[PDB]
Amino acid sequence: ESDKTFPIMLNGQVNGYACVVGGRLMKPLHVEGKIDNEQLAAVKLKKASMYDLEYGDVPQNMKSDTLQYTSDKPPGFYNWHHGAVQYENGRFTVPRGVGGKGDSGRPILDNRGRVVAIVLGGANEGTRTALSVVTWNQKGVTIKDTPEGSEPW
Amino acid sequence: ESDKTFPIMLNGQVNGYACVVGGRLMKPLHVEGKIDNEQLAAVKLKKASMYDLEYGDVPQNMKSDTLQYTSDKPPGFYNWHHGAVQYENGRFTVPRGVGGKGDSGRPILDNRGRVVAIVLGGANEGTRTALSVVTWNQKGVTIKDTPEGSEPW
Amino acid sequence: ESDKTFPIMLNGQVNGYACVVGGRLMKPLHVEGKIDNEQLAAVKLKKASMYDLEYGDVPQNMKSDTLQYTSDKPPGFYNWHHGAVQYENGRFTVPRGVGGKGDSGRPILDNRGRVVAIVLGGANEGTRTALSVVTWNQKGVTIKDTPEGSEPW
Amino acid sequence: VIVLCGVALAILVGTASSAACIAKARRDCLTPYALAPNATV
Repeated sequence: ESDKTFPIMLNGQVNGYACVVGGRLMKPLHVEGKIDNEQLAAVKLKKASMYDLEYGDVPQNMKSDTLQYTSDKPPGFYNWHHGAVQYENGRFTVPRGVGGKGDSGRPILDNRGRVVAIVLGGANEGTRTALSVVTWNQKGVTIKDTPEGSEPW
Repeated sequence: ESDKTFPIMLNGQVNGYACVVGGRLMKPLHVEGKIDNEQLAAVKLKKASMYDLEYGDVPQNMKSDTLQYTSDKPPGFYNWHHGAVQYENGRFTVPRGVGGKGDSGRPILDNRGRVVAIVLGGANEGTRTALSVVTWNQKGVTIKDTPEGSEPW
Repeated sequence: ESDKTFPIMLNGQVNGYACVVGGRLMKPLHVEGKIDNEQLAAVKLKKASMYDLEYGDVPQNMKSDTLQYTSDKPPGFYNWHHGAVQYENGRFTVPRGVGGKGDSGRPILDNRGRVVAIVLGGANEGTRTALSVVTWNQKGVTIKDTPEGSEPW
Repeated sequence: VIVLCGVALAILVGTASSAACIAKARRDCLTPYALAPNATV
């Protein structure tokens, strides 16, 4: 699952994650610190001020090792580094209170071994912890959905 | 025992070690090099040249792994990195020729898991090899022992 | 066996290799990037552009570990990383199209467990691959050899 | 000279500030697509 994911380090401790999709690396912009792998650190990031994300095209070595994307977001369960996540009617849902700060940048994966969303934080609706996430449109446009009050992990 | 103990990287080699006691890192000032742990490397070292040490606090995420310490030190067997040392007549002793250069900063431990001293280097002239060390008085005040001819490892 | 050999890591790519022969680290000059081992990288190599090679004394901690260069080069089969290679008419010859870019700096091993030459690249006439190599005359004079239309790897 | 510097300053704002605004809109309108490897812009 996490086989192709990469941790982001702040002063020697994990405080978030970065992941590579479509041959470019994405990491939350609010996640201060340095990406572990030097090849990724050599990348010049572009800052998507309103996405709370920065990204850059990965070195052409791991070009073959990027995660592939799929627009497919049927409602139901999806795999995650810390569990299975349930998406419904525009809401990605996690069992209330599990997961938390430092888990930003976690990818969400389709059962067909592919990524569908990245987590930036979340908040509990009461029945579930809704996650502030990036999720790309039917037309691929990278939408950001984040129910009100969602805390950044 | 030794799990909570860390090397010093000098020219990418283990030229020394550092210990974290009661939440503060300590390593000899004379031993040059880079602390292996990244969090420990971030510590702001404060010098104590008369003790030949430098030290600083460590973050709360690594609070529990700090070495516990005490002054109580009856003579007898004490565990050490090279198996054990003999503490007697107020000094630590070993088979002459063991240890040597590189083991500076290695702690000595009470089988309760309590550090009793830190090694600063060997002394060998006359009768037998005695180890220069920093120690804790019954009042807690630190004492640095260096039998004549003490040399840093 | 050839674990006493070290490739160069350029952007995380093994674009070439290096070998410690006679206590001197040698790598192809054309192979851009930094050597794997950090202690070896501290060596400020001295280049010999006519050989497309650069050399320098390995530090005092591993010169004992160096490979022994071999003067004698009788016609026959010599060990390599990609199995073994034939030596004929004064040139190393290899199966057509096996091995290529990135293999530069790979040492060729005397069956006795010694290094006879270091490869730069090759060529094909159509029947067989001819290698380009640094060599040593029976007298001991170090030389470079490059077949007609040699391509560096 | 005052009027000339006024013109130069106005031109500086006209160029660099309009360019900054346009770059901002272009950048933030591209990024929803530049992040998507298969989006048909």
